[PDB]
Amino acid sequence: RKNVCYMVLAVFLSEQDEVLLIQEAKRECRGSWYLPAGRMEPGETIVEALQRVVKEEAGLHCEPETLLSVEERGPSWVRFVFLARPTGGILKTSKEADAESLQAAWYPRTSLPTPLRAHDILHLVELAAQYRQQA
Ligand SMILES: [Mg+2]
Ligand SMILES: [Mg+2]
Ligand SMILES: [Mg+2]
Ligand code: NA
Ligand code: NA
Ligand code: NA
Ligand code: NA
Repeated sequence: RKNVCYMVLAVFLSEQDEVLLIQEAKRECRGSWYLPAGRMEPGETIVEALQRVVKEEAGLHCEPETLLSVEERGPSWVRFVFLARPTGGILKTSKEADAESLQAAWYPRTSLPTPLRAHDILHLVELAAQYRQQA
């Protein structure tokens, strides 16, 4: 009966203006960088999906701070973009590379790694930055 695909994405922006990025393992974009992101699974809530994607791709525990945006990528494709804060876990290094990601790392918002999986994350980091400024 499902007719829509919910996706989740996490923006972490530290006090030092660094963003948490993950390095993709998927063949089509292997070695490229992106935000922690993934499709919701049957049985979980959107916040549970956020936490799972962050754990799997970056190794960290987290909590959502706010919903920064909801995007209608298509009539049946919706992406929820959260500002998130780390609450524990261990940052995933390349020692732990697997199918979910090759590693995760923090980069200055203004000095991002390359190549990026997609550039749609630029705007998202700016959203976080503005939110943090407004708050
Ligand atoms: Mg992030
Ligand atoms: Mg860390
Ligand atoms: Mg305001
Ligand atoms: Na939860
Ligand atoms: Na925790
Ligand atoms: Na792009
Ligand atoms: Na993409």
